[PDB]
Amino acid sequence: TYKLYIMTFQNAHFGSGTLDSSKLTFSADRIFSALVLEALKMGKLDAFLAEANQDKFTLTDAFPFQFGPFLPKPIGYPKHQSVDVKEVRRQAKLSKKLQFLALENVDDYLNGELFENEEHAVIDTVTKNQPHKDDNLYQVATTRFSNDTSLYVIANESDLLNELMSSLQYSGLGGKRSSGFGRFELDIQNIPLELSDRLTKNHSDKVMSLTTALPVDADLEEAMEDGHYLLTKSSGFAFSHATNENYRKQDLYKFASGSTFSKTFEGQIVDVRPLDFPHAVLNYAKPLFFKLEV
Amino acid sequence: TFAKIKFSAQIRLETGLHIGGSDAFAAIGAINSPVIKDPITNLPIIPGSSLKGKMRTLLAKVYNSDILSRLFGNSKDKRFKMGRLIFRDAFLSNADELDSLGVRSYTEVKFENTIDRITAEANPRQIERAIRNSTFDFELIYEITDENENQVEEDFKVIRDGLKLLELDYLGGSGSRGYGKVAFENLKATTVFGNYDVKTLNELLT
Amino acid sequence: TFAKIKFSAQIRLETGLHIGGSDAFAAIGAINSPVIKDPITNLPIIPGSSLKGKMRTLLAKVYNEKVAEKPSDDSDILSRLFGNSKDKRFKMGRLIFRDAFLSNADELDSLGVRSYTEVKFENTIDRITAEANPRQIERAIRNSTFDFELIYEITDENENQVEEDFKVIRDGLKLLELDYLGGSGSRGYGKVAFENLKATTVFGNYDVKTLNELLT
Amino acid sequence: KKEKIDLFYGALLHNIGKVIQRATGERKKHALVGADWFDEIADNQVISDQIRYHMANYQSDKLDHLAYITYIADNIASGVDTYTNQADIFNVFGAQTDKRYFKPTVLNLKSKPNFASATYEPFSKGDYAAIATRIKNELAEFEFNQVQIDSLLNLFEATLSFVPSSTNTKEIADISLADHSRLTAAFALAIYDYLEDKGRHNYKEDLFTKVSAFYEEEAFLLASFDLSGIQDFIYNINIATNGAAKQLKARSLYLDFMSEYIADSLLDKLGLNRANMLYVGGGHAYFVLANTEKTVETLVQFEKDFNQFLLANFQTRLYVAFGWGSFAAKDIMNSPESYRQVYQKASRMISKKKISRYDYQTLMLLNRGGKSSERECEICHSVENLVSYHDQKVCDICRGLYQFSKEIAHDHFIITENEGLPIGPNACLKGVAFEKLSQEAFSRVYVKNDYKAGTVKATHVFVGDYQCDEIYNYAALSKNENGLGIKRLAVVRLDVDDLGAAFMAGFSQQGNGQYSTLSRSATFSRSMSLFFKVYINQFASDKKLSIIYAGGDDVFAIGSWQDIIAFTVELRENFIKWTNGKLTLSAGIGLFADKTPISLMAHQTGELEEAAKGNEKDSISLFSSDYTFKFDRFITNVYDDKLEQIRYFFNHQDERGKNFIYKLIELLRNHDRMNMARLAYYLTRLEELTRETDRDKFKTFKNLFYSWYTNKNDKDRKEAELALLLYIYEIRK
Ligand SMILES: [Zn+2]
Repeated sequence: TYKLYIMTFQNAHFGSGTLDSSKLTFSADRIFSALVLEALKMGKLDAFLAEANQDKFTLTDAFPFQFGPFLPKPIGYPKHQSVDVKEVRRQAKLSKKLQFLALENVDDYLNGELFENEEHAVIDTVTKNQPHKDDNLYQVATTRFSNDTSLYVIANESDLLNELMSSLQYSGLGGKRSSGFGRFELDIQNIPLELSDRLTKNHSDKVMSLTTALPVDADLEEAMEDGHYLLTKSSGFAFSHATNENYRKQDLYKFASGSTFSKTFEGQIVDVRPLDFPHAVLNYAKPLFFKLEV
Repeated sequence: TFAKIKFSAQIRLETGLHIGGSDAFAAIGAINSPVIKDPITNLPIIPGSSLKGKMRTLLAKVYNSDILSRLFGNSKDKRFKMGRLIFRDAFLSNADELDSLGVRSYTEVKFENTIDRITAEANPRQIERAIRNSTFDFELIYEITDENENQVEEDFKVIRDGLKLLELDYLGGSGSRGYGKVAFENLKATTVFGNYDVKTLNELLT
Repeated sequence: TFAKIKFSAQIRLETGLHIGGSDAFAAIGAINSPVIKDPITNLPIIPGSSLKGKMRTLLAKVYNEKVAEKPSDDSDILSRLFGNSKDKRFKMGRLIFRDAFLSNADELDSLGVRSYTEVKFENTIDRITAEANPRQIERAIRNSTFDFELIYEITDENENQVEEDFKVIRDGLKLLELDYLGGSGSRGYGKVAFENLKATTVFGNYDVKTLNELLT
Repeated sequence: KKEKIDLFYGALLHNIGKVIQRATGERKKHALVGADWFDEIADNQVISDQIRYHMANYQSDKLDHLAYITYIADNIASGVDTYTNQADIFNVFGAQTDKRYFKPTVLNLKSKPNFASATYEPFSKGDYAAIATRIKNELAEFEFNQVQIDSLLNLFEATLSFVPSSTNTKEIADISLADHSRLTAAFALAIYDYLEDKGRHNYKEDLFTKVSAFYEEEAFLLASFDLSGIQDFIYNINIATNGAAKQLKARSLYLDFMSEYIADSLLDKLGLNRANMLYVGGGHAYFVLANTEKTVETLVQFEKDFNQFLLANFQTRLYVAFGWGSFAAKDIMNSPESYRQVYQKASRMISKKKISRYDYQTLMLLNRGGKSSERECEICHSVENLVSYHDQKVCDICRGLYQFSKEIAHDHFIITENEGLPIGPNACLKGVAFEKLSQEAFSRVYVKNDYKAGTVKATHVFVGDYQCDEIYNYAALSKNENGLGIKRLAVVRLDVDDLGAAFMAGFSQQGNGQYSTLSRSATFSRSMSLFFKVYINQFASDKKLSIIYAGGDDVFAIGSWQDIIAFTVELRENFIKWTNGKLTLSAGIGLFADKTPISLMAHQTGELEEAAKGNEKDSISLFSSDYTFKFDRFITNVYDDKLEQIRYFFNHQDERGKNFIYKLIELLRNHDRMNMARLAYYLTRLEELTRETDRDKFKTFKNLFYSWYTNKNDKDRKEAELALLLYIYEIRK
C-alpha cells in the first residue's frame, strides 16, 4: 500500500511462457520469488516467510514509469456518437492493444480518452548460439528500455523488504540473469494522492486489480460473477537447490493485472509445490487494487 | 555471511569486433555481416551472453570437474544451479571522447574476400566491426554465500585469471584473423551491498 | 597445462605494401583503390585476415601433400593450425593472427616524411590503339615497421605437435619474406620482411630454448 | 425431423426452375416449371407441392401447409421483397467506379478465374445446357437423405455461384443464386425451429394474412464464433524445429478444420445443417439460427463442452467465443441501422465472453494442482499424454500433427472416434485418400478443392495448398539452367488491407445503407475464400514455390525468388482484376539464404509485412523495409519498364558487366547532392569509352538513366536501385 520502488533495468527478459518472447511487466511472481531466493542466500528465508504469511504487507506487479505513474487499462472496462463508421469502428483496434495508461487522465480514460500508446521500452529479439553443438539457434528475446522507463513495484516500505530489494539490484530480475539481463537500479519515490488513496483492498465497489490475483475458493465464484480479466497462465519450472532435477510447477491460472471487479476479494499465497517435493512454492497472488471511479 | 561485490572495468578494443546479430538482407552492395547493436542508440555493444561463455570456454581449458560448475552453473549438480556470477553488457562509455579523436561513425567496414584455391576467383565481404580503442563499461557481480566462504579468495584468482586470458584471446567472433586483443583496464573491485572488505583483492587485480 | 604463446615479430616493408580497401566510389581525381587504415589513427593496418588467409593459400603448396580443391580440404597438419570448417576436431584452430597498426610513427615522422601512405601513379596501355588509362593507387611507404604478433595456444590437446607446427609456420614466414603478402603483388608490392620472431610464453610451463634455436 | 428435411429441400430448390426457364425460354414463371423439373427427376410429393405453391397466388391453391412457411422463407432471405448477367460484388463495393458484370461459367478445378468486366454484358443461353442439364445429369436420381444432405449443398456452389436472380431490375442486381438458395434454406430452417418450438400449426394466417406480425418479430439469431489463439497456435512453431512447412500447413489446416467442425457440430446438435452457416474464415464464422431456448441453452451447452475439450487438450491455448444477436425481419430496405447496431450486439457479446473467460468449477479444476511434471512438450509447453517421437518428448496432439502433416497430401478427411487429431468431443480427424474412403468408419468427411461429389459424400471445404518441389530445394531451383540466378528462397506474406474494415463497413460506404445487407457480405467473404483458398493453386501452378498458408487475409508462401516475385506479380495483377482494383494487397517478400530457419524467417517476413502495411493503404516491401513501394509503382515501373531496359541493355553488349552495375547501385544508394555530379561524370566518362558500333545504345541509356537518377522525387530512384538489384540477382554466377 505504501511507497513504490522504481526499477530501471535497460536489459530485461520477461518470460511469456517461452524463451523466444518477452513481456514488459513481470506479474509479481518473479519479484516475490526473487525476494524469496535472495533471502535464502543469506539464510534469511524464515524472516521473509514470517512477513509473507501475514497480511500487513502488499505487492503490485510492474507497470511503466516514465516520470511518474502508468497503470493498466481496465481490462474490458472502457464502458459501452455511434456513427461515422470510419472512426468509431476503427478506433477499437487502436484501443484494445493499449494496456497502459497515465494517472493524470485515467479518470478521463473511463469517460473516454484517445490514448495514443507511446512506444516506451520496445521488446527486442536478438539471436544467440552455442558453438560446436547440435542445435544452437535459441532466440533470446530481450525487453530493452527507452532510457527513462522503469517498473515500480508497490509495497509496504519495510527494511527486511529493502535489504532484499537492494540485493536484487545486483542479483538481476528477469529470465537470463547470469547472461547479463534483468539488472535494474533502485530508487524509491513517493505516491501521488490520486493513487495511494485508491490502493484499497476491501472496498465493495467497481474496482480493478493492479496485480495478478487469485481468490479464496469461496470468493472465486463471486469474483468471476463480476470480473473482467484474463488468465495468462502462471507456469514454468521450479528453481530449488536440492534436486539434481528440474520439476514443473502446478499450473496456477492467475487473474492477470488489469482484472476489474465489483465486491473485491481476499487473495492468497497459493502453494504450487511439486508433488512430493521438499519445500513449498509460494507463487504470490493477493491483489492491491485501484478504485475505478471512486 | 552475505556479500555482493562487483568487478568494475573498462574494456578496450585493440582491434575490431565482430559479434553478429540477426541478419536481414544482403542489399546487393550493403554490409554482409553486421555487428550486434543496441536497438535504441544503434551503438556497438558486447552482449553479456557473449561475455559469459567466452570466459567459460577459457576457464574450462585450464581448470580441468567442480570449479567450472561452481563458477558458472549447470543443468545437473543440485548445488550449482545459478553458479554465483551475473554479468552485464558493454554500453560504449567513450562516445563523448571519440568525437574528439576524430571519427565519423564508431563502426568500420573491414572489406574481405575469399580467393578460391584452384579457380582463383575472389568473393568479397563487408564485415562490420567496432573501431579501435573503444572503452566499454564492464561489470561482473560475484556473490558470496556462507558455503562459498572457504574458496571465495581462490575463485577471485580465477576470474582475474579469466580476464588475463581474455586479453590473450579474441572475445568476439571471427577472431582467429584478429578482431580481438581485447584489453581490460581500471580492473578494480568495489563492493555493492555487502559487508565484506575488498582490500584483500584490489592489490591482486589492479 | 594451458600454453598460449605470443609470436612477437616485426613486419618491415620493402617495396611498399598496398592492401585493398573501400572500392566504394571515391572522389574523381583522388585515390581509386585506397588502402585500409585504422579509423582511430589513419595509419596503415595489415589485418590478420590477409596474413592468415595468405599463409593459408601459400602453405597449400607446401604442406598439402594432396592437391586441395578448397581450404576445407587442407590436411591435418594445416587444419589444426589454420582452422577448418568441416573437420571434427580442427575447428577453432589455435592461431589468432593479430594485426599491426604501423607501430613506428615517431620514427617515420622524424625522417622527413609528409604522409605515411604514398599515392603511386599507374596506368595501362592496350597493345592495340595504345590508349592510356590512368589510376592513382595508395600504398604504405617503404621502410615502415609493423608490430605483428601471433597467438599459438597449446591446451594439452596436441602433446606431440610442439615442433611439428613451427617448422610449418617458420617456413611460411620465409615464404612471406619471399612472396608478396597483399594487394597487386605481381607488380611488386607488399614484400614484407619478418624480423625478430620473438616467441614468449604468455601462459604456460614452457621454454623457447627449443623454439628460437629453429626460429633464429 | 423427417419433415424438416422436406422443408429444407423444398425451400432450397426454389428458383431451380429459373435456371430451366432461362435455359429454354419457357412460360409464365419459374414456380410451376421447377416443380415439373422436380417431378421429372425423382419422387417426393411434399417437396413437389413446396415448389408448386410458394408464390402468393400459388399458396392459396395448396390448402396448414409447408408452403406458407416457404413463402416467408424466401422474402426475408432476399434483400428486397430474363436475360441479365450476374453483376459484380465489387460493383457495390467502394465508390462510384468502373462497373463490371460477371460471365456465366461453371466452376472447375484450377481452370477458371472469371474476372468480371463490361465485355461480358451479353448473355449466354447455350451454357445453361452445360449447367442445367449438367444438374440433370448429376442430380438425375438423387435420393433425399441426410447422408447426401452434403453434396447437393456442394452442387449449387459448382453451378449457380455465377448465376444471378431478379434479372429485370434497376437497383438491386448482384445476388448470386447459390448463396441466395443457402440463405433461403437457412431462413426456412429458422422459421421451422421458431414455429415448431412454439408449437404453432396453422401457418395459413399468422404467416400469410398477417405477415407483418412475424415480419416485425425478433425471432432470429445471428450467431457467430470467434476463435481465439489462432495465430498463436499457427506460430507455435519456433526456431530449430523439424516441420518447416509440414508443421505449419498441418497446424493452420487443422485450425481451419476445427473452425469448420465447430460449425458442423453446432448445426447437427440443432436441426440445422451447412446452409445455416454463412461464412467460416480465419476462426471467425457467422451463422443464421432461430431464437428459442432450445437453441440458446444448447449453444451454451456445446460452448462449455467444446471449451472443456479445448481445455482438456490445450489448456487455454484456444478459446471459442460465441455470440448471438436477436433480430427481426428488419434487414430489408431502416436497413442501414438494422444491420450495424445489432450485428455488433453479437460482437459485443463476443467481447463480453472473451474477457470473462470461464466459471468457478473449470478454473477450480484447472489450478487444483495434482501433477508431478518433469518433461514438457516444448512445442506447446504442455504435459498431457507425452510420447517420445523421434527421440524427442512431445505430446499426442503434437504427434497427430506430424501424422496430419504426413496425410495432408491426401484429398479427403474423415472424422473418427480414436484415429487422428481431435477436433471435438469424441470427434477426431484423420486424412484419407480417395480409394480408402468407404472402408473406414466416419460420420463427416471433408474434401479439399473439389466441385463434384466424390465417394463418401463429403463437404467441399477449400484450402489452397501446394508443393511444386519440397521446401529444401527451392534454393536449388532458383538458378536457371545456365547457372544464372542466385541460390535464394523468398517468402511472401500478403495481407488484405483492412479486411476487418472491408468486412464490417465495406459496402456501407456506398449508398444510404441500401447495400448494407448480409447477403453481400457473405458473398464477398465467399469470394475471398474462393480466391485465397482455391485459386492460388492456379497462380502457383507452373511457378515453383510452396503456399504454406493461405486464406482470409493472409498468404504465407515460401518458394524460389523469381517464381515468388512473378507469383506476387500475377496474384495482384489478377487480384485487381478480381477485386476491380479495390482491396489492394500489401505483400512483403524477403530473401533468405539456404537452410536458414523459418520462425527466424517468418518473423522478418512479418516485420517487412507490417512495414509495408503502414506505408500507406498498401505497399510491397522487398528485401528490407527501405525498399517500400506502391505495387502500382512496383510492377509497372520496375518489373515492366526498368528491368527489361536494364536486362536488354546488358544482354546486347559485353563491355559493361557487373562492376558497372555495382557502382550504379552504390551511387543510387549513397546519393547526396555531390553523387549526382559523380554519376554525371561516371556515365559521361563511360560514354566515350564504349566502342563506336554499340555506342549510341549507351548514349540513350545514360540519357534515360540520368532522367530518373536526378528526378528530384525519390519515387523513381529506389525503384531503379531495386531494378538493378533484381537484375544482379538474376545474373548471379
Ligand atoms: Zn507441443
